[PDB]
Amino acid sequence: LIDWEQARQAALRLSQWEQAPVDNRAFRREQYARMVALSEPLIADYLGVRLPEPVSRIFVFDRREWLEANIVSFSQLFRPIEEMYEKSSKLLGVQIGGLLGYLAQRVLGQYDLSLLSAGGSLYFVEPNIARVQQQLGLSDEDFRLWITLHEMTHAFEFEAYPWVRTYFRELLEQNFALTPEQRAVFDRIQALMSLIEGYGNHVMNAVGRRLLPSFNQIEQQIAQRQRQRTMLDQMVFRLTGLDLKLAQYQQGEAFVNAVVAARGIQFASRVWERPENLPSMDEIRNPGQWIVRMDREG
Repeated sequence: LIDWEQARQAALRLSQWEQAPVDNRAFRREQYARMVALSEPLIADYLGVRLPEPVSRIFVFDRREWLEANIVSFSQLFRPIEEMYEKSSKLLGVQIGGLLGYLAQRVLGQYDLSLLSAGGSLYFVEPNIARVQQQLGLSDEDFRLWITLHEMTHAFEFEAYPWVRTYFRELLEQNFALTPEQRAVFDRIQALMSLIEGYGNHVMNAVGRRLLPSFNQIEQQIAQRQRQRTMLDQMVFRLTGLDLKLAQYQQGEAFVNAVVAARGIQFASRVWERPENLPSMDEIRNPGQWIVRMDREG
């Protein structure tokens, strides 16, 4: 159905990788290596869980490397559509590859795209990271530590609780089985993505604040880039056949801030015990409902 080699070429060219080579890969690897060595522990302690596999490797990517490493995983997001097609391919490849090449000049790291996030290492696309830092007049050190913290947080959220990816893979299979039925699926995927961001943004405030003097500055400046990441993450879902709609922000963050204010981090950590403990989109809009439901458990 899709010519993936046309797509690959289209992606490589639109990414304009040649114009954004990584400078000083050597000291950047040093920087990230030590920022993760610090990060993992601080996050492990705050969340009371460890990674099944400590982050023992880190990769500093340019746009070309990001593409070479993600194109197969990307195409595979289309398997449900390409099989279902069996039971122009060039022009499709041009469009999908184009969109992917576009993503290559905006992605900053490992967990920017949920469908690609579905262990033992982390990568950073330093070129785009450097361009954002400078366009926002931010601190070299502070922004990259901010990014590392954000990155490690999501690694924990996706890997510290084994059921998360299983449950995420479950939800994907569900959707493809074909209505209030499909909406239930979207509702769940949407609520999971929301909690992952909100809980992740909560850990940022609690661990990143103590270590980033420009923290307030960054959160302010990065605001629009976050709105952007959300739109592109959603775009990837619709492209592959999940015409759902992600939630802005605060929606999932205010949920967590609310309950944490109302009962503490330990209580709020209950959302990580099982898929059933994740709030519905409704509960995210009204945490109270969730707090009550968790109370009735046991």
